[PDB]
Amino acid sequence: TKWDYKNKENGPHRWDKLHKDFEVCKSGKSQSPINIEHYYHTQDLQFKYAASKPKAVFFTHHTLKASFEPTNHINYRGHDYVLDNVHFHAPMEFLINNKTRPLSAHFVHKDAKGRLLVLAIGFEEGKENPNLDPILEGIQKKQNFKEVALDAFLPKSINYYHFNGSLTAPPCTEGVAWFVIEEPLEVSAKQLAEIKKRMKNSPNQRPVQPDYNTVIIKSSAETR
Amino acid sequence: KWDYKNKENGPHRWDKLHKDFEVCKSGKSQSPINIEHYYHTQDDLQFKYAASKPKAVFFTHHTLKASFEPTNHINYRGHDYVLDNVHFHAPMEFLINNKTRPLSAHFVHKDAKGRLLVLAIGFEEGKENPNLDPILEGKEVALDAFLPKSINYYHFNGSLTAPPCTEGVAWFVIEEPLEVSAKQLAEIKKRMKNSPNQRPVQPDYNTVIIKSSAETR
Ligand SMILES: [Cl-]
Ligand SMILES: [Cl-]
Ligand SMILES: [Zn+2]
Ligand SMILES: [Zn+2]
Repeated sequence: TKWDYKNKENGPHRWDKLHKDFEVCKSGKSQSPINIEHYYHTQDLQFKYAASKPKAVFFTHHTLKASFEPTNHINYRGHDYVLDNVHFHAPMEFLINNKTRPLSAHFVHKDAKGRLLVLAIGFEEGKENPNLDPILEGIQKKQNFKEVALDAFLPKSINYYHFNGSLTAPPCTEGVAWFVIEEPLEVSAKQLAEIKKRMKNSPNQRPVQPDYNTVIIKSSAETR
Repeated sequence: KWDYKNKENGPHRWDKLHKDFEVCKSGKSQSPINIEHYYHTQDDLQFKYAASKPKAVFFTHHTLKASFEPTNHINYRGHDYVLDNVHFHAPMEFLINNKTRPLSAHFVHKDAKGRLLVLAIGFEEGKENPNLDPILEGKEVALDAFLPKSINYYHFNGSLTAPPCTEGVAWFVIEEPLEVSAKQLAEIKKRMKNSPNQRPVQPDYNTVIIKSSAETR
């Protein structure tokens, strides 16, 4: 009974069935991901990202993950959150106005209390991405892992939909603070393809979930 | 049987009372909460309210409740939630920027998908309020008159404030208080048996709250 995104006995349709920890995958009223169609415009969020060497780059639970030493942070409303990892989904899991991207990255953060702030940004096919370099190369070796350009990773000025949701994979824990960033980065078709290859050419995209009038704001901030 | 006392059958122990109530503890979007940080917007709510005779006016589970035939609605984002009842709380369960009110009413709605939309308004002891009377003596209720013409509200995602504490509830909490007379305040509260039915503020996992304005009529 190991969960996956395959439409068989162990898919998303049935995560709630595989363990009793996963019940909130079906019973939960703030589940991710969803379609960002309806939101509110408006006017808080501070980025402390230094280029860092991963403490490890690996395949786990259908995703490609880079973990970090807790030297990086996000500050949202005085509360502080440290970057734990960056992992990937193909295709992108959240949908902005029913538009799909081929890939997205998730910058998971935690506070000392374990509350999560997750940061989602999407990828489209095109220009080669410098910043992917140490991850594609870091995954081939357990290495003195080369640094990732975190401060340079996502746009300086950014527009996002902030809302509360859940983890997008079991155990689908809610209370998660989602910041989904409208502007996609580009990725080489080769770059994209080996990422897909390295996630075992098998998509790790949870289906959009029942939305119970989720209150979404669209806003702006600066990430440098 | 659940209560609001600081003893053994209370809010800090509601989940323990049944398995269905376990979300009361484990939930990550429980209500009430204190409305302190919020976004501002300049962008959707249509009231189809009518003076309506109550199908029943009764006390259930610590509250004063008036139920209705499914003839009143609220339109939100192209869906229509129908009104089932209004009930009261003393004191007011939700807080706005830390301010407290002696009483509140909740207007409970359901859509086609069963999704909840609940409206809360605060009261302040002042002038005799006409709209309470049809309830208090129990008369049609002037739903059309009950709420201010123009409202500033807070909107967010929470839950029922009483067992089973279900989530996915679309709260609209109106800043502008209505008035109530002390003769109304005593009588209504004593119909509530001088047991304050106000659930304590729950943990707040960074609830995304918007401030907006609307016309109720
Ligand atoms: Cl995503
Ligand atoms: Cl209230
Ligand atoms: Zn993810
Ligand atoms: Zn209530």
